Amino acid sequence: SVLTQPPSVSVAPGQTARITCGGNDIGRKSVHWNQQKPGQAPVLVVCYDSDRPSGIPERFSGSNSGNTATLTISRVEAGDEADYYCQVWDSSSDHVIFGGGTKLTVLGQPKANPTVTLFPPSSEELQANKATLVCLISDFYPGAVTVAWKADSSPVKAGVETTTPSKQSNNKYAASSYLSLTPEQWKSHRSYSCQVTHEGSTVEKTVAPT
Amino acid sequence: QVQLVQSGAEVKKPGASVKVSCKASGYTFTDYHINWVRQAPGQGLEWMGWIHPNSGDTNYAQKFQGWVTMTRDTAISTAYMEVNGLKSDDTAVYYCARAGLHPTTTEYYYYGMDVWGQGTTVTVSSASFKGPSVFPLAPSSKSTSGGTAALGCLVKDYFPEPVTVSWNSGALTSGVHTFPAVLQSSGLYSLSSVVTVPSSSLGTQTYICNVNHKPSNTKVDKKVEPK
Repeated sequence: SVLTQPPSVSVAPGQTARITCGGNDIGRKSVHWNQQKPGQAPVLVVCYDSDRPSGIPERFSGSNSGNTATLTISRVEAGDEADYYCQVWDSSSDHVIFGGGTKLTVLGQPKANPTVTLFPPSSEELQANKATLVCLISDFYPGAVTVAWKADSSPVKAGVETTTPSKQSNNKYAASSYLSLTPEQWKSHRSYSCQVTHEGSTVEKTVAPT
Repeated sequence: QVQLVQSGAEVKKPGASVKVSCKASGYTFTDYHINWVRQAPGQGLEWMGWIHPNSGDTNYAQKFQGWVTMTRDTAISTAYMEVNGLKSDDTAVYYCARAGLHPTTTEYYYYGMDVWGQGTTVTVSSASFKGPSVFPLAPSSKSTSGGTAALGCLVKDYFPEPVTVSWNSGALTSGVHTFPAVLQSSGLYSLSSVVTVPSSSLGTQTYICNVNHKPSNTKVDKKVEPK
């Protein structure tokens, strides 16, 4: 049994956000909804499909029928930006199941495209029998980004480490991604590329040995 | 009020075991299930199981049965989660949660979670206290405005946080961008700091990043040349 949630929803303040939780015969189950902010533990915002817990604004409303449960947040405020999880009990497996989670983005400023800076491994690091590619991403909004690395036109997922976006002094976001290689890996390929995808657009930079 | 008080952050080496606690207050401990949920960094919530403090009955999730153990001590209103054979992919925040959402029908006889603990961070790593290696990020102008260049310093594989970086002993602050550290599978941290400077100045002016890692008593003043 699996609950399907859209990975992300974006709205402007004052608009209404709708987060779906797809599951077979989920209308027969009682759905609870959790809100989690960064530096928050999960908090109940909807219980029993549509009931409103204590202290939760009436803007938070849920519904459930058929194969879809929906969390509806009216008059969205900036404080509503969070990850939302639907939860269900699957009696056939005796498992509590969470949805994959939906990140609700509240758009508080116009979109800003990322600036990507890619550094090759230094000669000094190679002499230490290591090689690190540094991909620096800055000046983007919203603060959600996905990084992919390639080599000679081929995906690379081993050795990739990416930070989550963090706010800059100018209130845009920044992030960084590192690719750890051996000296031979770096020296054997044409080139490596850092591919940064943001809001349906991608910026790719490429470096090559010597 | 109803609260669950969880134990503090843990740093474990691979292969070890860890036992985190969840103490109830503001309600009767034996009245509700305690559920356990873990969340790897940047991932979603992952249900591990529940225990009923009254009977001690357990319900282990498929993914966690056999290598975790849920227990409880009703005398001190505390539940425990023990994770064995720790691996790097066991790095997560481990939550406990009270099952205060009683069922409304005997059709769907399930007690759902209402109040959550604040979580216990467990980081599994071969990491010890370690000073960083500092490497130069030689100047390039491919992603900066016209007539300017970006150069930097890679501060690699240190533990624990923090590392502070200045430039030319504080004389250089304008156009400095120090990115927050990444935490890697090794459990070691790495960060980068870049400064955007005039291209003409590369022959005239010396650029030094001043790296300070107090927890290991390491300082490096790395000069960054155009190469």
